[PDB]
Amino acid sequence: TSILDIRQGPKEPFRDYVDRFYKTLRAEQASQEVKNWMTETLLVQNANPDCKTILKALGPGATLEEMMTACQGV
Amino acid sequence: TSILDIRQGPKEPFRDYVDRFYKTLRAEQASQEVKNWMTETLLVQNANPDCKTILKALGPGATLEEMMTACQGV
Amino acid sequence: TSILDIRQGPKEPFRDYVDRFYKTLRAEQASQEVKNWMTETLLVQNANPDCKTILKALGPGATLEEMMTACQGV
Amino acid sequence: PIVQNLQGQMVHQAISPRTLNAWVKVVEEKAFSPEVIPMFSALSEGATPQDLNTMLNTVGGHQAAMQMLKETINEEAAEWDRLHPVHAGPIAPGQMREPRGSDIAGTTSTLQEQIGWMTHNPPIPVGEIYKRWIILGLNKIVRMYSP
Amino acid sequence: PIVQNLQGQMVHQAISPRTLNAWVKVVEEKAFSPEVIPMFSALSEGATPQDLNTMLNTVGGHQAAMQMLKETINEEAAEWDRLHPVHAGPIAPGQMREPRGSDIAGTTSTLQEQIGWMTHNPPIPVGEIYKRWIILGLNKIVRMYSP
Amino acid sequence: PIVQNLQGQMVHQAISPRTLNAWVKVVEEKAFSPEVIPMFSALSEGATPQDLNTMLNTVGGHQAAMQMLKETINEEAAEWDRLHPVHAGPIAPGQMREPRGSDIAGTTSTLQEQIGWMTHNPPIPVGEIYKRWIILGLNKIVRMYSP
Repeated sequence: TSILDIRQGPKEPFRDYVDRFYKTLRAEQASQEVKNWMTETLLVQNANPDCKTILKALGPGATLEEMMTACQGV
Repeated sequence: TSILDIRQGPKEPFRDYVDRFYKTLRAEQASQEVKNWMTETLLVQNANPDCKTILKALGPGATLEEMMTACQGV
Repeated sequence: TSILDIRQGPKEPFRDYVDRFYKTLRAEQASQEVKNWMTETLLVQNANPDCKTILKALGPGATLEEMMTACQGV
Repeated sequence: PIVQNLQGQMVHQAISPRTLNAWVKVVEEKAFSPEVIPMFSALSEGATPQDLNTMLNTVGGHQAAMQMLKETINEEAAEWDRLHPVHAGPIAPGQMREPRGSDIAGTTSTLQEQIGWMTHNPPIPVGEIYKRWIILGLNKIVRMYSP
Repeated sequence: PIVQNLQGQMVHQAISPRTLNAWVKVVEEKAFSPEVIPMFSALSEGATPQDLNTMLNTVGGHQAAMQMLKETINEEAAEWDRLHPVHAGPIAPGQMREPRGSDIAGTTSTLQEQIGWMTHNPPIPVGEIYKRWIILGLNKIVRMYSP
Repeated sequence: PIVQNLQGQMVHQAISPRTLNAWVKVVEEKAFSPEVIPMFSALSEGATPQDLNTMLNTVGGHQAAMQMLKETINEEAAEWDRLHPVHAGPIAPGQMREPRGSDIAGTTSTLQEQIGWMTHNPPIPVGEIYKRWIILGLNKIVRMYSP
């Protein structure tokens, strides 16, 4: 399965999705800079509308514990 | 559970009771002399009437194999 | 789960609650003095009314075996 | 632990994983039962304080008991400090320092320090002092946890 | 790991498969539970950075946590480089080079280099520096993964 | 593998059955998962080409992958021969012959020859050259077998 095919379900907790992401990211062998680009970009983009909304409110500069606690009720 | 709370059932084999006794006696830490006193005293006292009757007939000086074979049919 | 969220049920034995407390206290990393403060304070405070009543009668200076034997019938 | 090597000296060697796991499994299976104390005693043969904290810290579950033990270990340690006062004047260059309750509990001492005391001549049995505190605290637990 | 041989020198020996598997099994069974940290600490006794990356790289699952740890290891490493600047002028022929955050993380150093630093006199405890970063990052994880 | 003996020389010793079985079990359980590569790397510490063919030949199952790897090993070997031409004139009596791709793959060389190259001064790391080919071919597999 390709990294672009990794997406969050409509009922799937973000948490279970983030695990899937760094597992697939774990099978990507690209430069770190590209993998940083993938992190800030693709993760949020394939996140579900309800959490996506939430993550837009965190702004930039956000870290994984704060994202992970931010989308917990969703 | 306290050692005073160890008693023989009305249908319980003595054998299963004697096992319970030296297990609980195994969790008592008292002087040996006191534990000897407990042995000759409490064991018979909380034994059931049918076996109790039997044990009274063995008299004093009795040892565990003879008590254990004495109350076997009970 | 946070340490403030640890509370004793209305039918839950204290014992099962005290186990939960030092497990969660085991995941707190605070200074010992603060953790001492948590011990004397929060434990009793989130204890149920029936045992809470009991613990108030032990007074201060009390140790865990005496608290644990004090709220046993509750 | 500190074991004797083939050459005829006392050197430290690490404790084994299936020893570790055997300690875990005992606790899992027999909880507070009295057989735990001889069992402990055998598996603590030649053990350091450091290894004894490792064994206590690696427990899961029975946290009320684990706290009661801790508090017994500190009481017994407080008592060590009380009974044995610190000694007169500065520490000699030619000598190594006397232990406190917290060195016996392994807390304030380093491994090399724990090996200095035990391997040196006369040797001091800081394992056996902690061992009694553990066994004493084990009696407290056993007596309480009797139903 | 780097262990002491019978002859009385410190030499490298490989870590054992049932040690490896015991590391695996701990992670399988107790995931983020606190007992993992003393457990880690025991199984990391005398371990190299190289062996510590081996242990981290051999994890399966919990990839969000594994990434959080990585990023903590690099932060702690960035901090090593910040706090300890490089030293004045060229490296002496008679001496060996000071480590950076990435040598501590094992990344820029070779094994023989990791053995030079630890076995040499004075020795430098690059294991124990990485160990704190691992334990610190373990606290971060434990605190987050509390529910 | 070729290991260092107590006397202080490098001698060959055979690999252990529960090492063999641990290799088998990894493959059984984690198939093409990435953790297989560090795992491999640890269990290949000090290993010969001969031992590496033994490990590859003892696989059961995943024969499409095993063939893809073989064909990668031969490609990487063909590339070794290309990049490193044979040397000028006849082989010296005082010296031992340079390896080819097939000596690295273990095929055209004998064990004593594999020990000559590795133990001799300078030593040549024919294990590490095959190891990269294995790891490279492992990447090919991992990337394909991603779904």
